[PDB]
Amino acid sequence: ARGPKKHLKRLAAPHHWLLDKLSGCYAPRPSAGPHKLRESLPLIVFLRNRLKYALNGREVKAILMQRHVKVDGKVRTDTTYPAGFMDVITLDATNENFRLVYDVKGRFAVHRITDEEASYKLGKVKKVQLGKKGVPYVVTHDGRTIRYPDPNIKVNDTVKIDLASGKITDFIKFDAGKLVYVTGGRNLGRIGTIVHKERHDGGFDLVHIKDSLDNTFVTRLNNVFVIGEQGKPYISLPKGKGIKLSIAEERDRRRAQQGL
Amino acid sequence: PRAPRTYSKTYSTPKRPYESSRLDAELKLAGEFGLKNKKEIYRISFQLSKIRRAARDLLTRDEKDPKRLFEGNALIRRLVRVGVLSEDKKKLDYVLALKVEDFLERRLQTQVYKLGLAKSVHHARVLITQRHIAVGKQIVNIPSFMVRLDSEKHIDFAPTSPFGGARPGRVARRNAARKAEASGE
RNA sequence: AACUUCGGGAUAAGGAUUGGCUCUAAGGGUCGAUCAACUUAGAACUGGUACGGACAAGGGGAAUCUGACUGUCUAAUU
RNA sequence: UAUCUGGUUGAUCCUGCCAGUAGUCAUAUGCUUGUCUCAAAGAUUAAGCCAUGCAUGUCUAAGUAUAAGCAAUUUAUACAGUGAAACUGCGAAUGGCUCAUUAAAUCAGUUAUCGUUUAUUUGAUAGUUCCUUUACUACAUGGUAUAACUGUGGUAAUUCUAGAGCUAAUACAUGCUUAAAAUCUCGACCCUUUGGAAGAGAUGUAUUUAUUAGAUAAAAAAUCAAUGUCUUCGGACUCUUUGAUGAUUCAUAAUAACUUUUCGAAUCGCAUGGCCUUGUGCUGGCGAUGGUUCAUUCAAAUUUCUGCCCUAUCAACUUUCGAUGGUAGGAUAGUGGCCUACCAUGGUUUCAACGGGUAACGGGGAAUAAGGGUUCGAUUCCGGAGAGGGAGCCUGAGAAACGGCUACCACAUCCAAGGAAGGCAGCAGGCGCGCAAAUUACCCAAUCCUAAUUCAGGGAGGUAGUGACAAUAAAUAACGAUACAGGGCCCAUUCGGGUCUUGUAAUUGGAAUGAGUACAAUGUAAAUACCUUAACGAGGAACAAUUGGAGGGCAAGUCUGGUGCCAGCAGCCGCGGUAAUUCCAGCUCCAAUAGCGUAUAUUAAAGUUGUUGCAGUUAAAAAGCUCGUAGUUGAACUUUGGGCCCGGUUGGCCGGUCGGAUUUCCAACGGGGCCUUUCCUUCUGGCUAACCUUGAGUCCUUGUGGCUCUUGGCGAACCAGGACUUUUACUUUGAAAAAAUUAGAGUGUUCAAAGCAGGCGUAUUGCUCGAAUAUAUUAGCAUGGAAUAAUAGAAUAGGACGUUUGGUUCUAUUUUGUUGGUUUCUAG
RNA sequence: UAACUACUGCGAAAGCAUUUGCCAAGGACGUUUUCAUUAAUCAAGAACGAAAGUUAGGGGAUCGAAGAUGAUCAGAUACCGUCGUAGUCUUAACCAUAAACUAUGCCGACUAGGGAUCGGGUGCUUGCACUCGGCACCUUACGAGAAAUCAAAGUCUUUGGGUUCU
RNA sequence: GGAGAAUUUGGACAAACUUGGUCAUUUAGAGGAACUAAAAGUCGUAACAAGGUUUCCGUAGGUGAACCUGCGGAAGGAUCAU
Ligand SMILES: [K+]
Ligand SMILES: [K+]
Ligand SMILES: [Mg+2]
Ligand SMILES: [Mg+2]
Ligand SMILES: [Mg+2]
Ligand SMILES: [Mg+2]
Ligand SMILES: [Mg+2]
Ligand SMILES: [Mg+2]
Ligand SMILES: [Mg+2]
Ligand SMILES: [Mg+2]
Ligand SMILES: [Mg+2]
Ligand SMILES: [Mg+2]
Ligand SMILES: [Mg+2]
Ligand SMILES: [Mg+2]
Ligand SMILES: [Mg+2]
Ligand SMILES: [Mg+2]
Ligand SMILES: [Mg+2]
Ligand SMILES: [Mg+2]
Ligand SMILES: [Mg+2]
Ligand SMILES: [Mg+2]
Ligand SMILES: [Mg+2]
Repeated sequence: ARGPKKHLKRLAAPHHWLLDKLSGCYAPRPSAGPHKLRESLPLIVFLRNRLKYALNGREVKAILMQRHVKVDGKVRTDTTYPAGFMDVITLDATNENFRLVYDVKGRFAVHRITDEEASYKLGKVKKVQLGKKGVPYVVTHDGRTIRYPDPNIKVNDTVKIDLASGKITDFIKFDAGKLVYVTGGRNLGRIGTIVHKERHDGGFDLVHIKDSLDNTFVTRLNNVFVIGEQGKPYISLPKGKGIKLSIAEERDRRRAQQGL
Repeated sequence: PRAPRTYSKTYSTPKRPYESSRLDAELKLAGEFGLKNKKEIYRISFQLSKIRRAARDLLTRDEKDPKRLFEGNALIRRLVRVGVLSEDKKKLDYVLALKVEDFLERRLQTQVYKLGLAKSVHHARVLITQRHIAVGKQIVNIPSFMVRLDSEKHIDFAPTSPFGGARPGRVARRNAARKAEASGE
């Protein structure tokens, strides 16, 4: 329609932001940025809707223009900045550091982390190819170009990133036995060990994933994200740890809390 | 360009409108429970129908099925909570065999009458709309209100209004004034 | 186009093109050589946009009366 | 949430329709209307026409201030604060509206770009610019040319502008800048040496072409183009560098040149520090804007597969002048008949092409709903198209833009008649059209969007007004005691004891109340209204419920008066001609009720469209008869049975505390692997994990409830490799199929429709559960099964397997130094 | 083309009846012959199709639309009566319809007794039985049907063998 | 000493207007000929009984009107019968 769209209607928003239907008509349209639109969480959502610090979209700007909040160690003044998976939101006041990571329902958790952990983030490597003057580089899932990587690093490997420097500290090869975070689909937010990979040339590779309670499931390779070795998560995981209980089993765990 | 606000019809009119056997049996219920309209009866027939439809659709499915186990127990507990379904019957089969009067017996209007308080269903409707009776803390002025079995003890006259306490009304405060000024000079 | 005896109506109606020059292509005969006609189609260029340049050479359509048609007669008013 | 009833007859059983009945986020209309919440609303006809107003502009510490503007109180002879104007930048391509066009088009799901462009965001990324590098060329910083502004003017008239004079830049146009090194060509000089070397030039990036690298299937050396090792010297003769993809001429890097030669910061704020050579020396922080390329994100464009309503009173269509394909070019961001030239004769179609119609924008969805269906979808989300009709186009990353321009056409405005200015299918409003639809209101407070941007702007949007579209809840009375008819049982004397209480009286009592009006709070941008609440506000004549009926279908009167086949009623059957159960009325009664009726459409009823599931002797309907192509359909037959073994899942059996537990066993039901004349793709290195490999045997519940590891192992436990693999249908599981809507869990919105909230504390500086889940095929994708149904195979054997045994045909790996020439042994 | 002539035959139906030749055709039966799914039903498209009717030659006895004509009758250009054109027959072309009817599509399977009869075959004790294939018929109704009725009009709410048409 | 206005050649794109052609959709019309309401009027009496000539089908001719007649069918006939 003549050129790019600047609005987003509240119903056409991502469901996983959990915006109320009545209060509004539009919803905050993510600016262009590191993450894809439907996979992001605008800061205005994070501040106002999720943490309950701001009450309006004016107050979100009041907070952003003080230059408190910083995403991956750099200050941002954009209400609709597209923060996404593995990003570190650091507030100076409070001294709360959070990492955006999916709970099991497939929604961004309020996952508070220690100040040590906030030094780094993981990065799924998307493409690895040779740049100008023969200099090799990798491309992470948040679109960071990193030049001069370890030649062991191939596509689909995760890569630990220093943030301050923005350099590869360490990496994890994609193989059988590695822990995984599923970052899309029905099984968004589940955690589990890789079992084997199905090939399918000129198609979509699939990844069988066991979990701690011995429930297998398959996803597309595009939705998988390596996060460690077996029982050795590089980041801190949220409460649950990507388990997926039945609606029955969930309802039983409410009746423990119901006692009070 | 807002979101649509949803809404729903809460009742269903009967198919054939001058069936004499029905019309008699309806007025039996409007008398016993003191209901304004046939619409109040139709409301409860419609709520029963959705329940029975829900239970039939589960009994088609096998025992030891997730959706049956989950929603079956949820339907049962939801009825047991409001005291429509008794504590003995919790099979699912028993929720099907469940009459219209088994809902009527748990609404405020009748539950006021049955706990003393009024002396008639026709009085209870008045008391409720006149804002006298109150559930635990707050006033309820809706006779339709289904009492939830953990609230039946807590029904009493309000902290506001006469009977319970407070000022002695509007008519008394005029009728006290007229006798007082007549006696005095 | 109507209509039709299915033969017609019909050049229906209605449009476009046409010179000069310089080329190209195709179409044959006789023993790979050799000999030879005009026909047709195309392209470039060119001009006071002319050009079937004089001559030569249908106006057409919608209906009606009437005789079917070609044919014949009042040489000198039909 | 599986239902029927009235109407053909004298009566009957049928066929069969008509009529009834219920629903409709389904329109109109009639009568009627107290309250709370919620709220559609000029789509239908006319994508008809539009007066007026408004709907897009934008500024920070940080492009440009000599406003002859406001300040100033004293940060400044450059400026310095706050700032109209104008230049510059960005935006105005979003939003909102509408549904005219449009039927393989749009659109939906699903692919693709190894087929392309992409402002912006985010992440990377730039010592190589003078060319005589000893003439000049400022880099302590380069050139005019213009606005606003000041004057002088024109014009009837407009967001019209001329002439003259000033002056800025992150505008415009130029233009220096700063480390080594390596490698190549050129080559002075001497020396014919297996000769080598001054010093000369070039080497960023982008642009255009040509060329080159971008290896790889394992082990041997011959023979050297030899003329290069490394001097052990018989010339030991090694080690070399190679990323990604299923796949490339990919990325990337060279080589030779090319270019109306791209970019490589003459820019701006706030901090002011460190070295001393105290000159305005050298060096230096935080970050604004800018910029080449790559990546990213927001997109865009094209694109694969399958899917669309009625029509044969449309059967052939397309191909002159692109139809289908080929080659080359042109054009495009790029692919492609997209276009041009040349050549071929193709392409679609009874499995419905082509044509016509649509009161057709597609989809998510809606209504009705036993199951299956039928009908609707202008309309809140997504996609498309349009801005009176057509075409063209500038600007820009993005437009074939219309609150941009240009033209033609149609319509219409102002004029001093010379000319000028137009586009509500944005908001409101008007006219017209019609059965058919609201205020020329208030506001950026919420939602979010734009900008140079915490501030400005936004008829996007929100708030109220109008509003019986639809939906939720729900007043219009309640309770006494004599009263007055009795009925319940007990005094049963025939008096009736008013016995237990139920009705009816224009009989009398004290209570209760929000509808309304209204302090004041609350609410809100400001209100209004809810919610809360002082004060005030029911006696029945008033605060007074209606709309339709009373023969049947169908619930309710052969009650009174009127009319007399008239007036009128009557969906249908029928009533009415002087006792009208039917008309006009009164009374009484019925039904639904703040609603009820009517009209039209539609769904169910309709097994009266029939797949489920109708009918065809005679009710409507078997072709006059046979042949016949498509279509539909089509006999049986190919590993079956038996013996084993191992984990599973429920009930067990002692659920023993009426609720949950495990041993072996009783089973049932399912699942896998073996063996039985038993494809269980095949081989080629990763790795042999493991457990009949045993260097210390008895670590150890009934020898079937079993180990501390060494030594080739035994690779179906587990990855990429060539090697070739009959082909479908069907079905399982997975994945997918936006949100909203539907079903559905949780949650006392006072209940409810709703909503997505909420709930517990020491309520004094806080803890906590949530915002599930299911369905949605037809198509495509992955996966298990191999019944059913189709399909292929060895019959003139051109058949199968093969360590054979020759010919023949190419392929190239570690070597044989290394390129290269080059015969073999190999190895496929 | 009588009588013979029938609840008999043949043919896809329409239809087909004196004798004998000639020409091809066909069902059924018999078969320890042959091929091996070649089939069933069929939009489109085709062949054949009573009578009447049409065009042009032949023929033209009889009957006979029209018409003439005598009765009847209120009328009677109707029935009845006497004549009579086309027609009735044939050759070459057309036409494409009928109560073209069993008012019953075709193919396949199954469900129940009976005797007659036509064609072929087999056994015989030579006129009877069995058999396949035909035209039908009688009884019952298991079933079916609104009923009349129906051995198919059955095996349909216990609803599905295949397929065309309406 | 390079920008650069009017103007102008050829080109593609191409509105719009004449003009025929074609398809679709509405609509006027003297007069004509039907149909229905429709059952009542006029004239007959064709059908229903052997409906007074059994009825009906196809066809062909006749004609105030129903109808009548020929040829060939059918029974749905007034005969299941020698
Ligand atoms: K003549
Ligand atoms: K009744
Ligand atoms: Mg738009
Ligand atoms: Mg003519
Ligand atoms: Mg002509
Ligand atoms: Mg003449
Ligand atoms: Mg003369
Ligand atoms: Mg090409
Ligand atoms: Mg339309
Ligand atoms: Mg729509
Ligand atoms: Mg429309
Ligand atoms: Mg308009
Ligand atoms: Mg547009
Ligand atoms: Mg335009
Ligand atoms: Mg406009
Ligand atoms: Mg616009
Ligand atoms: Mg029927
Ligand atoms: Mg046919
Ligand atoms: Mg016929
Ligand atoms: Mg008669
Ligand atoms: Mg008769």
